[PDB]
Amino acid sequence: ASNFTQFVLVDNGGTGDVTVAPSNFANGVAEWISSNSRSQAYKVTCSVRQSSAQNRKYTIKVEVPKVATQTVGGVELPVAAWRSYLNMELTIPIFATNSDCELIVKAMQGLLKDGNPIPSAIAANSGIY
Amino acid sequence: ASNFTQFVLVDNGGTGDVTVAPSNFANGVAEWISSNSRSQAYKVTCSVRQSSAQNRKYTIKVEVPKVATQTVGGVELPVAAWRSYLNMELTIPIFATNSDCELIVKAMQGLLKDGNPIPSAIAANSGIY
Amino acid sequence: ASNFTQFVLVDNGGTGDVTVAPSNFANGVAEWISSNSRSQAYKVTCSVRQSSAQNRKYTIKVEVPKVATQTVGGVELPVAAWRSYLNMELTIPIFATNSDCELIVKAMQGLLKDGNPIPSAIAANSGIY
Amino acid sequence: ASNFTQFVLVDNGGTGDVTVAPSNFANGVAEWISSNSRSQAYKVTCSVRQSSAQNRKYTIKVEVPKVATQTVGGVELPVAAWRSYLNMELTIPIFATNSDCELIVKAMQGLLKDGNPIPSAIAANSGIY
Amino acid sequence: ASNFTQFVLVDNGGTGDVTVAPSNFANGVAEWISSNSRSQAYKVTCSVRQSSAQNRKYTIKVEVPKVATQTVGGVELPVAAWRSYLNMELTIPIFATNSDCELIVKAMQGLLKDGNPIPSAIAANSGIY
Amino acid sequence: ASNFTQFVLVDNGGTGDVTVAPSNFANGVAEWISSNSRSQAYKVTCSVRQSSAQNRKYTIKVEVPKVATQTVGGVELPVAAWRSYLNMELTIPIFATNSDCELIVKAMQGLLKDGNPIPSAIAANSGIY
RNA sequence: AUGAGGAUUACCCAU
RNA sequence: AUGAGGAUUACCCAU
RNA sequence: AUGAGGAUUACCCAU
RNA sequence: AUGAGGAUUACCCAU
Repeated sequence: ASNFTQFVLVDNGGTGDVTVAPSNFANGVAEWISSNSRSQAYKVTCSVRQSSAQNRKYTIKVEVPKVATQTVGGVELPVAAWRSYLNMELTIPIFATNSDCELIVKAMQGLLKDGNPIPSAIAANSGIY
Repeated sequence: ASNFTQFVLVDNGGTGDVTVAPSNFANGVAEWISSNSRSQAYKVTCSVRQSSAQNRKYTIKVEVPKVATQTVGGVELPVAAWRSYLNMELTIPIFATNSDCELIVKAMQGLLKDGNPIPSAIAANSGIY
Repeated sequence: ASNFTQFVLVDNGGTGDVTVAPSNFANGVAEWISSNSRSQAYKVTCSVRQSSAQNRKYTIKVEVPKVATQTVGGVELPVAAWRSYLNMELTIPIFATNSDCELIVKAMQGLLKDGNPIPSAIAANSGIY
Repeated sequence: ASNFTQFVLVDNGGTGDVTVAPSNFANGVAEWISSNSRSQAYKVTCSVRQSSAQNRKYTIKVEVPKVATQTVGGVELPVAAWRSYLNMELTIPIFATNSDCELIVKAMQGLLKDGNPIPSAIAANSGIY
Repeated sequence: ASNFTQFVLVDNGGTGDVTVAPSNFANGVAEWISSNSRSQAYKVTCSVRQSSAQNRKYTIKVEVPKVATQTVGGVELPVAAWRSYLNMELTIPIFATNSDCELIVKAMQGLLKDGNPIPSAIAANSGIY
Repeated sequence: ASNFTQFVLVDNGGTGDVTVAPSNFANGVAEWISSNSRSQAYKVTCSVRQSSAQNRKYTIKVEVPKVATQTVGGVELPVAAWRSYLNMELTIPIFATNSDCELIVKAMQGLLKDGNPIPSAIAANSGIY
């Protein structure tokens, strides 16, 4: 066992899938990056700290790039037109059992399931109404 | 007893379970992540330290993704809308024996057991009433 | 009722029990140690005193060795990695009768009884949840 | 009963065993030393105090010497090339029953058992990985 | 998945091989050390970091000891008569793809291959001629 | 007899192999450069010198270019989009015999062997984890 | 009271 | 440039 | 002489 | 510690 393994970030049904792999663990921050130049890579980081005497806090971040080729000084460089950033913070009391935590995971999964309000809004450049 | 191993975080009874596996150990801070992009993964980190002369403190952090209307592998912004954060901090006096600690763990499991108030509130998007 | 005597600290049901026996009485501070080097022994000390005009206070300290991967009689450094420390301080008002005190002892036994939260937490390297 | 008795600190299977014996109890500090010149002896000390109103703290220390013969001013003296020090502090709430304490002892014993992670690392001049 | 593992630093067939094992990863600096006396051990450290806006930089260090015994006052200690210090810094622009990096590694391996100028000059206390 | 000769820096089988050839040896600094445009060439320099009374020190440098064509005003020139810079210093006491040096070289070759931590971390835009 | 602070005449140190 | 000048990280020194 | 200091006409910087 | 605060070298900002 070791949960620090590679995984499929973007699932495009076996073709053009974006898989992310472990790349660094310096300073207690777990990092995963897609197989690209550091300038065009997808990035995922995770860290856990004992925020309070009775809380533990997970800090998760994802970076989705819009890859492009830019000409600088007459030369072509692999670059990122822009990046989308996801920053999530999860605070869990120390009294939460494993089953209480499994509940939290399922909630986050249900939150983003296809067809549900939120992902439907995001995917359509809309708000909730 | 090497305890840094893979384990079931969200138990949906064999089918659709969420397994979290070791992914980083930088700075004695153990990390576990699910097989997802880091922006949509379930993340768990844990570390222990002597907070003061009389106490030891465990800091546990968990991150859970919102799943409803989630687009697997997609770029979902703002991050704060798609993630839940749990920060647990457990303070244990240096006088606590293994038995004392086992009792402390039971208190945590009981706090989160199915049907008890706290988890029933969280799950129903409610408070106490 | 001379109570300074040998007694079973860790009960593993007759076989593999850890007995602790009187080893020092300097300064009215009773001490008990297991039959080990002092760096790997189970140690227990107890003393009572009038903390203030209205209270009496018992100070109980226990030391427990980390046993997993322990080398009997070997030199294990750093000390702080191989030992657990328990500091108990019990304050009892001078008005407490023997009955009141018996009740206080039951509260302590109940707090640590098998299956209750606190010991269940400690034993599972967890907090409350 | 009196737990202040001699015991085998280093077990080398009946031959070359390092047994330690009671040597002092001044100032509430129980001391044991191996049968050597005070300059080359193994030393073990234990003391218990009521650290807080509700905690008891055991302070245990072991000293493992590397014996050598040094020539000073043209004369040979029994000496110690260097010493390894183990300092452990154990804090136990006053609410811990005897069985809760037996749990603590077993934990420390399991922690150092041959073959387990920690003693395996120490014995090999390595870290955990 | 982890690359912070044990590995062979010096390959002498399969007998006399020098192996370094992880020992510590504090402050983003990974450290490996060979077994036995830390005083006579081989050391290797590695760290990575964003030096500037477009460059990541690796700092790798190796220490080769000259194993010897020091005798002073008739007291002998295992020591290193002296040490050889290899210190290298590698800068890589964030535009480097994995292919580009693989090339950079082959350049380093080729630079030190048996028979080539640099490695054979060093192996003979010589310079270029 | 001479070691200031041509050699293979990058080994790609036998086709696409990068070869550097001597170019200049002024001021005790030996320099090798690959053929074609100096602008897109691989560079290697090496020098040795008595740093202190007991230490000799080698300073080796390698430059890996990213071959590209720059177009400005419709005028294209062969250039390097950027360069990777390897800079290493090796210190060796004057007490090192040829055997000691050979060991130091094997340590360097082992440090970069395929499959080992450092070389595989670099080859993947990653760090240690 | 806390330190994955240092040492070794049950001792210094920081907060 | 010279020294039957001195030393030893291809270096000081006198004229 | 040291830097997990920065770069890239064997070069700058801090101590 | 809190922000339906801002960004993107695990970083600034207000309270």
